[PDB]
Amino acid sequence: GSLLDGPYQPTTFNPPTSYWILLAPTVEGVVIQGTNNIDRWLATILIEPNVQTTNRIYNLFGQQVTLSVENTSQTQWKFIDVSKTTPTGNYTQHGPLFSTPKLYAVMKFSGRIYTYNGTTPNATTGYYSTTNYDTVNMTSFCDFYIIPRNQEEKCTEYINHGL
Ligand SMILES: CO[C@]1(C(=O)O)C[C@H](O)[C@@H](NC(=O)CO)[C@H]([C@H](O)[C@H](O)CO)O1
Ligand code: NA
Repeated sequence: GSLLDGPYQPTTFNPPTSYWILLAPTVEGVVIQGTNNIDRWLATILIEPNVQTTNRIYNLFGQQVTLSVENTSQTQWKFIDVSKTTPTGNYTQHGPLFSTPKLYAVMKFSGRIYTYNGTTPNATTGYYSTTNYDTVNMTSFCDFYIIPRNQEEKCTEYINHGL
């Protein structure tokens, strides 16, 4: 794919703005985490199908965090954005994406971190307003690709329909 740079291996990096980071995880757990080290700690976790409400432990920024999660779906995996605004506070859950292809994407743009949400094949975007957004450093725990924003409809197509 001429619009799909990669695959790249799990790494810690400061993504450039206006680029979608297309994530291709395999198992349940932490997909990606990122922070500005001031007032936003954001991660995305992945939940396999058929998970009744339960406490699960996730390794987030080097510590054990217990979260109450669920995936009702039988056919779709669930991405959940988790976010805290202070180093010592609680994570809250936002912008879930129920996904058949098992693909996710994040982007730093216009004061925000954008992710996908909703239900494939009709997924939309949401965002998290982030102080000094372009400073956000990210660790991907899975293989990933890069797509420019000017080709967002293509990133959206990948999110909805897979590679
Ligand atoms: C308070 O405003 C916002 C934000 O502009 O950040 C609005 C945004 O739509 C929302 N996104 C979503 O819920 C999902 O995409 C986001 C979020 O709830 C918080 O940032 C989490 O701390 O809050
Ligand atoms: Na999301």
